[PDB]
Amino acid sequence: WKQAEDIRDIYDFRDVLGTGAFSEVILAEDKRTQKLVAIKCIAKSMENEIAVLHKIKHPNIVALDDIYESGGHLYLIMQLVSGGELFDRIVEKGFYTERDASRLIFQVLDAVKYLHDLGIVHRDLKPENLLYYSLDEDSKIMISDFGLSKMEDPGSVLSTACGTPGYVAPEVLAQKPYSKAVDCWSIGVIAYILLCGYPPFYDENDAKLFEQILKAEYEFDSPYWDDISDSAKDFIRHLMEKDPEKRFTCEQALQHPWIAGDTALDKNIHQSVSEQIKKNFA
Repeated sequence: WKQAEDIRDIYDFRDVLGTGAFSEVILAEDKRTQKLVAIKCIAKSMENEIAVLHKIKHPNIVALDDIYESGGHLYLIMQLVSGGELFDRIVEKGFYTERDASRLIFQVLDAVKYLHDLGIVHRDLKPENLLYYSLDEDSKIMISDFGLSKMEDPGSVLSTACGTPGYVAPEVLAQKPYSKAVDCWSIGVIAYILLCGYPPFYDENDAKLFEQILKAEYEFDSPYWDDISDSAKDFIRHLMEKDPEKRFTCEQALQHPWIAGDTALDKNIHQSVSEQIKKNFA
């Protein structure tokens, strides 16, 4: 729990890697070592969440290198993960399959399972928070940010609702409290997008959009889902279940054939998935 009188004396900042509610991840360089880092800045129990995060050690989760305090400000220095955004790198691929998506999901699931074993809920499981570790083709994906406890706060909840409503669970939208299920939902949503390239929830009208999410009203639309195995759909349905109790846990999703068996198809779906990714996430 390092102390700093001025955070600008340790790090020079560039720009936002991904804002949150009470939090802003900015890229920074360590003034006296020149190391590029991701800095989760927060200003206002939660320091226990952050403590535990500092002890988080997993290949698929960004290492929280250390934490800086500046009187009224905490700066979570995360390992900078510069392989690219999940969807960006899916687009860049040539050969993209369910197996790739399954291997991507397995990594997020295993990472989220880890967080859940340690009783930490992500809360902010979104593709912008899922980055490749390296620019390499085979690279592991990293959960690169965290939703801190003060995301459960109703102000943050509605901010989450107003941001990209598609990645947030039905319960969270219902102003019902966060749970480990919330993450699994988001893995389901990520899974869904990994296999078609578009949000499962996509109405032009906000009200209808929330209605879709709250009621988990999504479909595996043709043509996009035609070459996607029923196994993959089954997997998503059990993650993308409106009832958080009915929703699969990380373990249950990790034990699912599309993740643990050989049911993820080897059919190249890149052309369609990237075609849809570009059409949604520019």
